[PDB]
Amino acid sequence: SRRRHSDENDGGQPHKRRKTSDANETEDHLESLICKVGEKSACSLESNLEGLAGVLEADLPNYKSKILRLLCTVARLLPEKLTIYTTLVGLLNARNYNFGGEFVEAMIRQLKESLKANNYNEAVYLVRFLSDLVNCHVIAAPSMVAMFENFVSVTQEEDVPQVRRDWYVYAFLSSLPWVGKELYEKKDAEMDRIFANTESYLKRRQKTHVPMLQVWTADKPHPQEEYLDCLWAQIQKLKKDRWQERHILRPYLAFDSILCEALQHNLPPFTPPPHTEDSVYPMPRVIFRMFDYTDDPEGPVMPGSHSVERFVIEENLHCIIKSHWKERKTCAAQLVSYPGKNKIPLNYHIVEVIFAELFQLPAPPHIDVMYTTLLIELCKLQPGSLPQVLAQATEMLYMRLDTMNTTCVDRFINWFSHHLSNFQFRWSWEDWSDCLSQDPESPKPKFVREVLEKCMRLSYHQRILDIVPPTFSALCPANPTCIYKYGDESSNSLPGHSVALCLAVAFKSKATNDEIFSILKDVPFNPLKIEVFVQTLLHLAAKSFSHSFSALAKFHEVFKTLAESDEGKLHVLRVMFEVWRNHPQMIAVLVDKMIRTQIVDCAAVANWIFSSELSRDFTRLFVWEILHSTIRKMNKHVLKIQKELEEAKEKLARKDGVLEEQIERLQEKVESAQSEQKNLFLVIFQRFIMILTEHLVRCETDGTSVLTPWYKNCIERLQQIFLQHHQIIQQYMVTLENLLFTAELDPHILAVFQQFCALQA
Amino acid sequence: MNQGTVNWSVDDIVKGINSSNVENQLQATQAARKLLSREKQPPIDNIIRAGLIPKFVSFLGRTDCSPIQFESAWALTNIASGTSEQTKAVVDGGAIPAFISLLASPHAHISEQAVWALGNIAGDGSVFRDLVIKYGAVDPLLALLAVSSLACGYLRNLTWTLSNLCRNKNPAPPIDAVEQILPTLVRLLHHDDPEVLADTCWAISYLTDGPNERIGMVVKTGVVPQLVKLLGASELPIVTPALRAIGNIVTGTDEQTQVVIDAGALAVFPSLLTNPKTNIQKEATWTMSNITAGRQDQIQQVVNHGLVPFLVSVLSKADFKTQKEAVWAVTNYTSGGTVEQIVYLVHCGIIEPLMNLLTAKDTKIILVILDAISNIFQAAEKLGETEKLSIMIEECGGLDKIEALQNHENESVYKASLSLIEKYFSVE
Amino acid sequence: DSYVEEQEKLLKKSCTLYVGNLSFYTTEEQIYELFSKSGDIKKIIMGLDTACGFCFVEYYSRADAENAMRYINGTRLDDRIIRTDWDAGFKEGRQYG
Repeated sequence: SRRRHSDENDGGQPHKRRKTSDANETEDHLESLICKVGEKSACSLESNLEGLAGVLEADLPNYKSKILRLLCTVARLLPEKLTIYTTLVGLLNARNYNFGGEFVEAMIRQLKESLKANNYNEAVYLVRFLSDLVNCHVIAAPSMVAMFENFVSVTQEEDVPQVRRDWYVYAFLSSLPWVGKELYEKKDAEMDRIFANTESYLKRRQKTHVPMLQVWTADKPHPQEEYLDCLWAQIQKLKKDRWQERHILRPYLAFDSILCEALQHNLPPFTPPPHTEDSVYPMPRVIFRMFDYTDDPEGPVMPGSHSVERFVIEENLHCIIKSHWKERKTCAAQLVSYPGKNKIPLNYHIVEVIFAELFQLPAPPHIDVMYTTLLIELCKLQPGSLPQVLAQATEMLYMRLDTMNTTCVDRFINWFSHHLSNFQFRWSWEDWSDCLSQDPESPKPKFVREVLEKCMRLSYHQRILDIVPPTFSALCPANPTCIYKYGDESSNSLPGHSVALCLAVAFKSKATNDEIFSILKDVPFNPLKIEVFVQTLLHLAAKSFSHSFSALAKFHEVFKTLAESDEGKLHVLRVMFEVWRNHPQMIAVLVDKMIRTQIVDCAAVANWIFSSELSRDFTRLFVWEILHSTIRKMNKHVLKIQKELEEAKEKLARKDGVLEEQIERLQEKVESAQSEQKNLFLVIFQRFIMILTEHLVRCETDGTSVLTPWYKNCIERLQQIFLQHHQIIQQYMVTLENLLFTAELDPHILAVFQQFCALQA
Repeated sequence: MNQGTVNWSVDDIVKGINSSNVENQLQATQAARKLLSREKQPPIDNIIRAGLIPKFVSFLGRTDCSPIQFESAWALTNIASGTSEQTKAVVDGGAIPAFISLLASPHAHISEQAVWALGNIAGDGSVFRDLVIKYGAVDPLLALLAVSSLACGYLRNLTWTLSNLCRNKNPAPPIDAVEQILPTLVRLLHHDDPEVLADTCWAISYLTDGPNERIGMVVKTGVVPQLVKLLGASELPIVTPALRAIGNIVTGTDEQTQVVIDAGALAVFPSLLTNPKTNIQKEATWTMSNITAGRQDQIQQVVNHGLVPFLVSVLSKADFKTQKEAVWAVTNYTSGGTVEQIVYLVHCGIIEPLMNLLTAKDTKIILVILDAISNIFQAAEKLGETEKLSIMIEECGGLDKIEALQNHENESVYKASLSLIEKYFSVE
Repeated sequence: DSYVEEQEKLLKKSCTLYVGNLSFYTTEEQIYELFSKSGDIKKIIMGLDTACGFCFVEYYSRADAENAMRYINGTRLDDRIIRTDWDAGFKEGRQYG
């Protein structure tokens, strides 16, 4: 009846398997091949692209998904290699139509994700990639013309920010140097139409942001143009030139035969993702410009300010730094090996793009110090030609100091002095003699003074006095000695003189807090008590930074007691400054320790910065360095408490009870931290508004000119608060608009708040 | 010099493995792995003879050095992928306890590799299977499969290794191990990957290949309807094992066979009986032959689903190996069937294709057919249609074939054919 | 990034750099000014036997110390090429050489 399977096998499946390949290893190898194509090779680029297209094609059956992944990534992460990868995709497309169609779908997909996650800067690379794929017979030009139509239509939405409209326009005009010719060849009537729309929009845009973002206000020798006005002139010059440009390298031109055989794909209609309350767009920009061909008469002719070559070159070099900024040797190497269709003065472009980055407003793309070490690496790499370009560039930045934005001037000062410290401080000071007979308050003599102060901080007083010509001695910094009020100046009649003597004797034999408190009771909130204590203590620790930190620590209890009140914190700072006014660096490090150990707080320091005692030094760099350092500590404190609260919640997913209570107490400390930060900004703005108003009202009443050196500095320091902390300050719109920067505010001051608003409007 | 780690001599591997510098070791280990995964004639014995296993086993534990765990895991996988002596060497190296430890690695590529190795080791047979289970391989393995979405490779590797813990007999896997494995198999049976499904079916087909207790643990799980659904899958790799499982299940009790009928098996059969893949035809008709050994009400469901004309076609037109199964199906049917059921079978044209196989060179099959004939004559007696059946058999040449069996070499065939001649073909 | 076992763990969370090849005359104040260019300094400890040609620099966050390893390391102060490395952390006694 019933029968088990016979020929008694269990089906004959393999009993064992030997591992003969590895998916990861293959995927890593593919990624390496894709990332490396275009690098130096014994074989030509074209040769390597055909080979690679062959290796990739043969791996499609098993790794297509991966290969697609890799090429999209290269598309958004390596824009400087654009035409290399579009060529590669073009080869794949010619061999495989489905792959191409599939790649294009993957690209539009990724584009939409980037846009939704507010990754607009990457999105532009993706868009440029789609554009160049038209040259590689992968995408039909009319479908590209059509997507750009929807882009420009963004200029049409109602109730959306200028920066949103702006981007879409930018991504479109941006692509034209790559695909301008093709799109205008196939659809010239319709391209003329979009240029009409686009143009009318540019004319309509507001330029409220421009003064906040220019590196120089002066129109000559080079205007610093708003980024879209400039790009539009470049495109318009490209159009007059029949869409011929002389720079971009296009490896696909060598595959004319293969690519003409292939079949194109159409892009689907594209709906720009609608603006939502959560969307964030790039800030507008002003094009940094300092060179023209006359600056390099011996070199190949420099492309003009209004050529698409200048735009592409600079774009690619910024992208090179973005890819390699963490590794300076590699970064320098990539910059110097940047290729092009025709010869260009590469050393001028590199130097110009680096300064474009360091001087960018609101902020450089990367930490300021990187630019210094990068330019040093480039000087070692190109020792025969790059240093002369950098010296020349320096002489040019100097000569144009007069309308340079304060924020940039600070960076120029910090860069130049740090650079010089790497080269024995060698510089031709007499070239800058013009500055010796100008008002000491004007930008040039001010810059020279601040530079020499910085150089002294990287060495020492006598060194600096020794390297400048005798005629610059007036601009040299003071000997950083401390001033002891109760020293050997026969002034026994000063109040607390004898208490100061007791204090000194007690410190020198090693005092305790209780002992110091005891002596201080003999003083007539007690300002005089603070004065004698601080004067004597700082004086006895004057030898070095760590002697001083040591004193602040040892007698921390006395500081915290004497400065419990707000007037106490203020008086400590005031007396500290009377002691160490000749030594700004010591002032900075002491203010830092006092805040970190709560002898004083951020509000006290803000008030102190704007106090009458600091008035003579108010336009000096060290003052603004201290203020910003104080703000940075407030900001970092808030972040730290936020981070701790986020991890307590994340960890919540007796042990429970204890954690919930800790969360509650953390939430309570965040609100307190955030309120302290808001106050600090509020105080800073209130003081700026009050002292700017005093100036403007006095000048207009008295019939004198508003625009003085003092004013240039004060208005731009206010500007500078907004530039460095805009993300934080945007949290305070309602308060600022209602209570500080109101409609009645003198327009000179209001304008700065408006310029700030114009960054994300 | 060598080029990187391609094609080192054993001697180089030995010197690099026996070095103080782990980077030397990591390169030698990789060199061994490349030798072991090469297309042609991996030198397994040479590597074993060079005393490398223990070192390889050490490396599995070098927690700190992620890369060398992987290269060694991959090496030992390829050694154990060979013959019984080669896998026993890996096992004697203490590799089992150490691969299980790796199942918990934070690096997915390493645990995945430990899964593959344990799979090769269990795949050797019942002893190493048991040996693997007893080291506690099961808990962690199943631990990896809780709450997709892992990578494909990874899932397939896990499923394949589980299917080896389910496989082989004498003895069958420990019952308790099976009961803990099964719930995972049930969920894997509902996954979407073709290869995971193929191997989950194999796994189940292994568990159902045993006595009524074993069959009943699979049945009680509720998987049969899903097995029956996979019989219709367009992928042959999945149909085959699903069909084998369903086939093993109906070798069980009538109640267990009822479960597969209840799940829709009979509606797929017409498709499997005419499947151009003859292995499928053969297995399906085998399966049917065990269904028709069931109760009269089950035979009736075979009838009501129109399966008989299909059995007659297979009896007539299929290759011999499939015809043998159909002979069994027909004879079981005639053995348990009611009179009306036999009548219908005769009406479907059973006699001729049945008598045609009396020339078979297979004496066992000849005895089964004569049994069927005897069964059908017993139905004929109750109906008084004995003569009509005789003439039916006579008219298609069936009597000539039964008489020829009088001179058959086999004594049983002679006795059974004589008995038929005597009772029904000797009119006075 | 190329400028950035139990010890391979410590270093990867460290915030302090050991700094060598310094001129014997380079001062704590100068180190403050140079090293602050990558972020805020918690403490500096000068190496002694008088001045010894090395120091420790401890930042408040790792990011700032990574930036010094990338951009201050390998530059030239008082004509000496500055050489920094990750340090497991200062311990008392380690400031003598």
